[PDB]
Amino acid sequence: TIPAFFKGNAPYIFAHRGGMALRPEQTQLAFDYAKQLGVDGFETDVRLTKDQQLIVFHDATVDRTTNGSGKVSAHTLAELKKLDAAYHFKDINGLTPYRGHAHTAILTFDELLKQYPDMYINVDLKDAPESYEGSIAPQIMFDTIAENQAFDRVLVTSFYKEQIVRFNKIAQGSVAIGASQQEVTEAFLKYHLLGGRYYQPLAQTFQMPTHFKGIDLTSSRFIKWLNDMNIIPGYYGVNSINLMNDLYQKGAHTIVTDRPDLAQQFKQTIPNKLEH
Ligand SMILES: O=P([O-])(O)O
Ligand SMILES: O=P([O-])(O)O
Ligand SMILES: [Cl-]
Repeated sequence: TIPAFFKGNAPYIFAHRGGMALRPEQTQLAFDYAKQLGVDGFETDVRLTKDQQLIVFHDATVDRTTNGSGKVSAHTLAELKKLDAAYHFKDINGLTPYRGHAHTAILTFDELLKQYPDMYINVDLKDAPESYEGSIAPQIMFDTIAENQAFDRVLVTSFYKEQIVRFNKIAQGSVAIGASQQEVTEAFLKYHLLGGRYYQPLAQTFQMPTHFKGIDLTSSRFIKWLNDMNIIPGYYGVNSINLMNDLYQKGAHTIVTDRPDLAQQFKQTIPNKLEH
């Protein structure tokens, strides 16, 4: 029943929102470029539309990344598909080189799965649990994974524990899920009480920044401790090749980067036989 999300013996390199430092976030321009640069998959976010479709999108509103305004939840997919989601992407010249160009439209999560069937998906359920969108997004996420037979290549997580809990109740463990902040806290407590003999029953992925408020989270013993706890350590915001190799060597299993160019460099360094 447990999905074989992790295959081979190499950590997965994910492009942050498709590689948002180099191309307009969440667009085909970004996903195509990151895939060409050799990433193993895409980290991304989903928001629910007025007509209850999951789009690949970060903010609650379209203002920051498009020429439109207002909540995703107040727009139909049809209305959202008319927008230019590269409208505000600026290069270091200050130009907006992709505004008005092809392949700049908002993607649905369904067409992300169909269009990139070889990519692993690391997806964040963004709508809040107390919102209407949050109450139905986990089911629609599962329905989307199921109709595309993508159970073994999608990792579903959320900032909100209740969204993970809602999704996992529907998926019944058939899709890999992220470890919530509260779940890891409970794990540290059970560890201290029971001694080193404790370990989480089901392996879940705990994605961390490499640092928080001056605290370095990349210690070799911490990563080993989490692996000992049956917690899958992962990191985001990894934007140097030395840090990528360091986390690979220490036992991290997922790595989200804003610079998908590093993926190609990382993979030429590892043997081909470690990949599946
Ligand atoms: O997709 P993120 O930026 O919320 O991690
Ligand atoms: O605002 P986020 O990207 O930290 O969720
Ligand atoms: Cl609009």
